[PDB]
Amino acid sequence: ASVWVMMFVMLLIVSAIAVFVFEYFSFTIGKAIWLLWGLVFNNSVPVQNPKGTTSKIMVSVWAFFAVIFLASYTANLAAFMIQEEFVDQVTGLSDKKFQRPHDYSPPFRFGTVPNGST
Amino acid sequence: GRDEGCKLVTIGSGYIFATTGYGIALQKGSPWKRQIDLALLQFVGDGEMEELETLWLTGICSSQLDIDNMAGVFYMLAAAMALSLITFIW
Amino acid sequence: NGMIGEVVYQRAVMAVGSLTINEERSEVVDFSVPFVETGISVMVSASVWVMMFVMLLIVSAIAVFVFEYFSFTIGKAIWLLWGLVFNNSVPVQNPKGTTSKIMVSVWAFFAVIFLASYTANLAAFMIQEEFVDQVTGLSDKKFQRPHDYSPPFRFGTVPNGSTERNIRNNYPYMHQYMTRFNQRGVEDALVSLKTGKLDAFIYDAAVLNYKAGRDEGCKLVTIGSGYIFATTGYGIALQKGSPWKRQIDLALLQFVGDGEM
Amino acid sequence: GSPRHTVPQCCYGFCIDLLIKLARTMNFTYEVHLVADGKFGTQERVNNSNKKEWNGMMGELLSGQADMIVAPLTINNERAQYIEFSKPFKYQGLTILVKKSTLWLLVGLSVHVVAVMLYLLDRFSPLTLSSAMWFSWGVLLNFSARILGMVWAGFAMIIVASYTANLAAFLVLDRPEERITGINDPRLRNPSDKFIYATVKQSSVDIYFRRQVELSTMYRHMEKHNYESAAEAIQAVRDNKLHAFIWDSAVLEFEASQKCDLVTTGELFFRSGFGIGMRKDSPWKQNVSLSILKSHENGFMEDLDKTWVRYQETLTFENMAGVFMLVAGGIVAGIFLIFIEIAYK
Ligand SMILES: *[C@@H]1O[C@H](CO)[C@@H](O[C@@H]2O[C@H](CO)[C@@H](O)[C@H](O)[C@H]2NC(C)=O)[C@H](O)[C@H]1NC(C)=O
Ligand SMILES: *[C@@H]1O[C@H](CO)[C@@H](O[C@@H]2O[C@H](CO)[C@@H](O)[C@H](O)[C@H]2NC(C)=O)[C@H](O)[C@H]1NC(C)=O
Ligand SMILES: *[C@@H]1O[C@H](CO)[C@@H](O[C@@H]2O[C@H](CO)[C@@H](O)[C@H](O)[C@H]2NC(C)=O)[C@H](O)[C@H]1NC(C)=O
Ligand SMILES: *[C@@H]1O[C@H](CO)[C@@H](O[C@@H]2O[C@H](CO)[C@@H](O)[C@H](O)[C@H]2NC(C)=O)[C@H](O)[C@H]1NC(C)=O
Ligand SMILES: *[C@@H]1O[C@H](CO)[C@@H](O)[C@H](O)[C@H]1NC(C)=O
Ligand SMILES: *[C@@H]1O[C@H](CO)[C@@H](O)[C@H](O)[C@H]1NC(C)=O
Repeated sequence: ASVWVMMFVMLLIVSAIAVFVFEYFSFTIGKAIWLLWGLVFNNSVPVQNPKGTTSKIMVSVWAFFAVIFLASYTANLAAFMIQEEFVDQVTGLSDKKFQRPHDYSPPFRFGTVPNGST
Repeated sequence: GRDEGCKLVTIGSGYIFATTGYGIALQKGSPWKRQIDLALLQFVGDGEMEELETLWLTGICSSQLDIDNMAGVFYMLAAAMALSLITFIW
Repeated sequence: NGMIGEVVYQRAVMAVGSLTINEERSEVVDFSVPFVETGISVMVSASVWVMMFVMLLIVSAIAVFVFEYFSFTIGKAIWLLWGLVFNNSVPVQNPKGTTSKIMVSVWAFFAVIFLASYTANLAAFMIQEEFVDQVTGLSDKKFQRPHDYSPPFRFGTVPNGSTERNIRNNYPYMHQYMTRFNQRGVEDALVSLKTGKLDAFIYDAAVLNYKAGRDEGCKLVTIGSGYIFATTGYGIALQKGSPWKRQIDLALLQFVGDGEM
Repeated sequence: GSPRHTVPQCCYGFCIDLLIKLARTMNFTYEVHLVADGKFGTQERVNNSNKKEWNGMMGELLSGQADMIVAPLTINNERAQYIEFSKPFKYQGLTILVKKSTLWLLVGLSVHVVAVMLYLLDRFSPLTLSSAMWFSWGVLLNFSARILGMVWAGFAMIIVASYTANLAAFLVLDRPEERITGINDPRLRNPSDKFIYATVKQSSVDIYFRRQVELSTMYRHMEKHNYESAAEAIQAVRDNKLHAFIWDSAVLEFEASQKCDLVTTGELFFRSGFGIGMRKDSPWKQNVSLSILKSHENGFMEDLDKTWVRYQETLTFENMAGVFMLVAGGIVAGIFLIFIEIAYK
């Protein structure tokens, strides 16, 4: 729950540099977020041809983060794919289903063997 | 453990349940009560009961679903529609 | 000598312990039928791109038809046919063509699913675990001369063993090779293989399997399953004329046919 | 079929040349023939007087009509209770013969709605429709409306990333259960009418399982599918009438070298030995077993391996070929749609 916050702070740190890099040497001053988060995903979108050399170094070091982010997310998908869940709606004898089947919408049914000690 | 396909799924391992045992019923005043109970603990305390349970049990046992992910996409696009409405009312 | 003379001179009765069986041992006594398969061994340490390239010329002729429809995209079209496979995104040309921006929505998706299939190919190669063998067995070309190959290697057997007599009945020159390659201790030869004071070693395979299952690291690996080898068994030696042999053999056939073995 | 006439024909192979080597070793002539039926030999109660009798090769040997059974004899206890044996030569185990989207449509239905509504919100914000559509074609597949499109392009990577992940998952982990993994399969302990496992009718494998007092299920299940010869079983598993068969390892390895679809299993159980069926105390026992061990010690076993045993006989074309067929079929329709613009322009 704390990944997107520090990624947002890093996005601001990256976007603050290309303002002054273009200021030292015509539409991507405050619009660097639209280029930056759009090229996180590498969506082949025509945005802007970068001219600042330090901005090109920053794009080069940001694209490796973009590679390893999708690598780690495919790793997260594979790790969740390993996790085959076995969940049950009923927890035990104290179930809310064991009060009245009219409480829930499908009318269900359960019984035992006849003449049982159960 | 012998179910074809393992479709029916048990619930827990007897946690909110009776969780009792199976003894041997004898008449009141039987002299065999001590000796049979000695034989039981001899049959358990050597893995022989575990060998029989290994003989008579089988401890064995697939599709795509992203409905939580699609619900998150459908909620974030509604949030984006609200953000577009913020610009629309301006 | 050994366990043989105690049975031949009849001071003992039978050899219940493990024993390799050959012809001259069977000359003096009567072995039982074996029960375990214990051999000997040596312990050691195209048209995919073509169907894309054919249709590449078709898509280039389609781009020529785009130029005929409505101004220098020829080698840039070769760049586009590369990028519709790889998606490298080099800033060269902005596509202004009506038709040229239509089939890219099929070719780039083909590149995406080809990249996914290549990741699947690498995962399947990750599933594949390879194991190679330099020596196949007794029919090795290394067994001709160690000077024929560039390293002069070394290998021996147990001293005063039946394997020595078996190799002397197989190759007398190999006895002359092993004469400078003798050893004393089995675990000493194991330490010589671990540290590097020995290259190969010929020994009974099942004991090497028992030691390899408890091997610290599983570094020393056997070769095959006795395919180019003697592949003998282990029986029980009894005296000639002993009446117990039939009953012991029936006991063996009972002890094998129940899974208790 | 036809048991009427006994015909003299030619025989060769493994044990034929083995006995030729024996005749090179030992001084004897031969009388080579075959058995009248397709059974190894089982001791069964005959119809009258409640008496056990043998059949197969064993009943004909015990009748005195034969002298020596040179055959892959499954040596066990009950066969040894009556006659004397030689020491075995063929040492092998046992094996089992086997034979070897909608959500994307939902994304495709949503992406054109997104591509329409982004331009229909562009007309309020101060061939532009086709420009917006052709810009949106490269979003899913590679100023507030740009802020919406960067979010949609953010989803465009995560959708195809999940698609790549579960297409890899569909082929790496969940391998279909084409194997049985030997005797310890729980689906054969209490089977159904689908997993057809069987063996040769009245064979010693059935006797070995009859000694097994804990597999009464498999004994009374194979009785509907006990077949006479293994050549019947090859065609029956070729026609997908069988599903599992119980036989020796190296024979099925040679048949796997014959037919590539014939696949064995992983486990190797009942590592037994096969010898020559013999009579009682005979002058053809001592010399003959010495000749057997002489055949064991020399390289004649490797020669026999060179006769029949040693001799034998992703590529990315599985799922993308059916997609590429639709890709190649769409080219003609895409070219035909250009003629509509030819008639338009
Ligand atoms: C419990 O077992 C008894 C005996 O099987 C059943 O009780 C009677 O069974 C006879 C069998 O002919 C029937 O004719 C009666 O109608 C049954 N009477 C009752 C008590 O219903 C009984 O059905 C079994 N079932 C229970 C109560 O678990
Ligand atoms: C292996 O065999 C040789 C046979 O020479 C052993 O050397 C000695 O040989 C003499 C004469 O035969 C014997 O009297 C001795 O008993 C042998 N040496 C001993 C044990 O003192 C040789 O020692 C044997 N041992 C090994 C494994 O090398
Ligand atoms: C097994 O094969 C031989 C093949 O020659 C059979 O011998 C004769 O075959 C011819 C040609 O097919 C038939 O017309 C004859 O009827 C066969 N002879 C007889 C009298 O049967 C041979 O007999 C076959 N075995 C049997 C018993 O059918
Ligand atoms: C192999 O069989 C032959 C007989 O067929 C055995 O040799 C005979 O030995 C007895 C003395 O014990 C004598 O009758 C002759 O010396 C031999 N007779 C013939 C005709 O060979 C021999 O013992 C058997 N095996 C070996 C080689 O020991
Ligand atoms: C085999 O025995 C016969 C007996 O007459 C003899 O003539 C023949 O030479 C023998 N062959 C050999 C050398 O084994
Ligand atoms: C009765 O005789 C036939 C012919 O020998 C034999 O095949 C059959 O097994 C016998 N019946 C039984 C059940 O013993």
